[PDB]
Amino acid sequence: EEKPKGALAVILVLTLTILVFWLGVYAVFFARG
Amino acid sequence: DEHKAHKAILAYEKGWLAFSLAMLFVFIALIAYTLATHTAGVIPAGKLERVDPTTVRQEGPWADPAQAVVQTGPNQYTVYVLAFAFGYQPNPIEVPQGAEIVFKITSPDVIHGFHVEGTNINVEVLPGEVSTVRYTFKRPGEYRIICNQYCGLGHQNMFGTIVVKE
Amino acid sequence: ISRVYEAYPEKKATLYFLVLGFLALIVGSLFGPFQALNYGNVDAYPLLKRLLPFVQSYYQGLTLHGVLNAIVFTQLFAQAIMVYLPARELNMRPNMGLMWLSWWMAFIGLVVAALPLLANEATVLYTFYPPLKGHWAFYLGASVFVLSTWVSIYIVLDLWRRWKAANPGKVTPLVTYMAVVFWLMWFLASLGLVLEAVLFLLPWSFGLVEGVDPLVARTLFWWTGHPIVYFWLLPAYAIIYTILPKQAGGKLVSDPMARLAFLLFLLLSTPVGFHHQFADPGIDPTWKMIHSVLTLFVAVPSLMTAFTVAASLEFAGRLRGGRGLFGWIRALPWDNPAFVAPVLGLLGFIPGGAGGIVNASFTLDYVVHNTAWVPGHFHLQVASLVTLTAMGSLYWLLPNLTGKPISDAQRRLGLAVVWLWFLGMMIMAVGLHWAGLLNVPRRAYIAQVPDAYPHAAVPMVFNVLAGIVLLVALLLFIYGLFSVLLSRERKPELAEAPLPFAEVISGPEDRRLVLAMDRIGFWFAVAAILVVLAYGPTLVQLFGHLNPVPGWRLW
Ligand code: HAS
Ligand code: HEM
Ligand code: CUA
Ligand SMILES: [Cu+2]
Ligand SMILES: [Xe]
Ligand SMILES: [Xe]
Ligand SMILES: [Xe]
Repeated sequence: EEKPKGALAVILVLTLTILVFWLGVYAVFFARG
Repeated sequence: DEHKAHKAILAYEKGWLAFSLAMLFVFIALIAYTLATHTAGVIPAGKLERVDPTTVRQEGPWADPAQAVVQTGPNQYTVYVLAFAFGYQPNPIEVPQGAEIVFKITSPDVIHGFHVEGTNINVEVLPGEVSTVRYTFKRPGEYRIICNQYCGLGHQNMFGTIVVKE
Repeated sequence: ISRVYEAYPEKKATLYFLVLGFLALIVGSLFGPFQALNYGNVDAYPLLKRLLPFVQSYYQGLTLHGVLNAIVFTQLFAQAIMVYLPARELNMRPNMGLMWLSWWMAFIGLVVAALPLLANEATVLYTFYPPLKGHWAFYLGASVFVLSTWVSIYIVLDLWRRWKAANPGKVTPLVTYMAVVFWLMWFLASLGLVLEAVLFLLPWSFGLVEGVDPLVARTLFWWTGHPIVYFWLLPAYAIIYTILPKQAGGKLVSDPMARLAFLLFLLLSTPVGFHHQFADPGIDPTWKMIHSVLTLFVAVPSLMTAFTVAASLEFAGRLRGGRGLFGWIRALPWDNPAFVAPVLGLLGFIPGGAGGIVNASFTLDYVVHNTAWVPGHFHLQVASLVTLTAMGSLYWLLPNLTGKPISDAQRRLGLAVVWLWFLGMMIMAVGLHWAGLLNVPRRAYIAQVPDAYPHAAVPMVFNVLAGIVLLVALLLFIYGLFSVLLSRERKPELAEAPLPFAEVISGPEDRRLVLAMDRIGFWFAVAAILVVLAYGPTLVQLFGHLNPVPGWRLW
């Protein structure tokens, strides 16, 4: 049919989870420096 | 339909790929950043520094625990630490705040971990090798060292102590 | 007494691999709940000790857990899937002499290594890091066990070569493509362990030498030690790409995307081991940075996968009457555990991978290294995605191989098993990651020092919960697995059914792209040069300055 809205939605979630994890821990790294 | 879907999907796919690589490179940069700061001190020394684990506590920098700390700069102290089956030497390790502490840690038996609760010091300690890490405490006080690498039946109880003096 | 065995004898060998694999998963996983309670600050071990008297300590249990679950179960599942699937796709028969020799190697090797483990002679964990010295029959047993895969490599290379001959010019079929680059990858990967075992661990445990250099030993280990998890994963990916879309009522939306993913794994799976060695001495920081980069690249294949699969499930969902931006999700067959199991797996795989990419960022690793977080990370990866995939695939594979059908009762018990396992694993993953941020070390009998980690009060609750949930799930899995392997209901016609392979949507731009990727010999050689380049420099410098040290037994 058209644009894979659901697929995009999934990779969005994935993207966001990666960012909260990374930046989340990047934070803690400096907090412990 | 279906053949339409195909082009769309493969389109967005290349998009997603370009985006993903971009975000990965952003991480690559932010890592390279930390490697340029003071905080990169915790990265173990790259150079090989071989010692004999069976004579470590009989002759050398690790023999006498009363010789463990040694001022080696104007604001630099080298601490010779020994992680051994189920403890740390010296215990406690006593250091000044705001000084650069250079740890040189080894083991007379098996592999231990050297994890300083509250810091970025997290280094494996291998018998026959010196693990050299640098760190400057900012905050005072009671830092606990935890062994985080399975060493035997008393592993879970292998703690140590840092006293960083105000 | 099975004609179905006589045209498809590869069916029988496959079944032996699977059964042996699930038995190992059951035995290893018993220790799971106890280990979760332990991380909830509860000490259940006397109870275990009373049930299983041969169990001498927490650490013997954790050695059995790691070895039976992460090493044995996963390898036997790979062996079964990445030999059988390509064989059924090509409709060829695998050299059956060699197939049954590979099953014996794995079985003899297992039993040889089981003895010392069960007898508390090898309480060194699944990573067996020198100087911790296990019994010789542990190292010999494992060697033989792993070498079994070398036979499997040969068998699939053979099948490939034979198919190539009977179809000159033709592009390798998808499943067979996956399995070929899969097994070649594993060959490259396995050299690190084999070098460690042949040069150090075997002579060492036989007496021939008194020492072993710990740094080189674990550098070689992690040569193999990373790609091996990809060795665990890719059989599940093979099923998720080429079987799941059919179970979901749709199609694989891209063949060449699936090949690309697997090619990238052949290329980047091995030369990334120093990510496991960030906290080690005597390895240059530069090389660690390099390996950290290559590791973030190895994430790309799984990023691709996540889109492609998602797309295929969306597509499936739509065909089924998929409503809006989330309609397709509800339209999928949540009544079929073959579908459910790996889909949930893939859910948990999002936090899973995000954790991994943290762990891969060099300096960030110092935050979480050797802490409860890392077990948090991998149960989302192997103990969830891979294992659920495996469990789920019982619902189509088992019938195919045995002809036994699957009652509606069993199919519903399945769903329960799968939801509990998944829910249990998620709860745990929060527990472990939280605890790991609070510095709680992994590989620790922390219930034996109750007052050591008071700040991890609330995540300890989660671990206790998980432990209970997952126990139930495990019990229901045993119940349900045997109920299926212990019935005498046999429709030979479903044993003769085709595997529910999914159809692939193709495009125009495929051809040239797919053709380039089929240049297997070239890509193999490139993969090997990468290993030489990533490991060569370092290894040469470690071997120039060996410093063996004596062994120790501290259990
Ligand atoms: C089988 C399980 C294994 C996988 C897979 C795995 C993946 C990675 N890991 Fe790892 N890991 C590390 C880095 C990574 C990276 C970068 C990845 C990547 O390959 C992961 C990429 C994954 C993604 C990028 C996610 C893609 C998500 C998908 C594809 C799901 C989409 C869902 C859909 C589509 C469903 C939608 C459904 C609907 C219904 C909408 C590092 C650091 O570099 C360490 C060392 C830590 C330390 O210091 O000790 C490490 C430690 C381990 C250990 C401990 C070893 C030990 O005992 O010492 C194990 C067992 C393990 C297993 C696994 N790990 N890992
Ligand atoms: C019954 C469900 C399971 C539960 C409740 C469970 C729980 C745990 C816990 C709490 C740990 C931490 C132990 C420690 O660090 O001291 C652990 C370790 C581990 N688990 Fe699981 N697990 C389960 C199933 C699995 C499965 C299916 C796999 C692989 C397919 C797996 C692989 C591993 C590995 C490799 C380790 C680490 C071994 C080591 O560090 O030596 N687990 N498990
Ligand atoms: Cu030293 Cu565990
Ligand atoms: Cu890895
Ligand atoms: Xe081994
Ligand atoms: Xe094994
Ligand atoms: Xe591993």
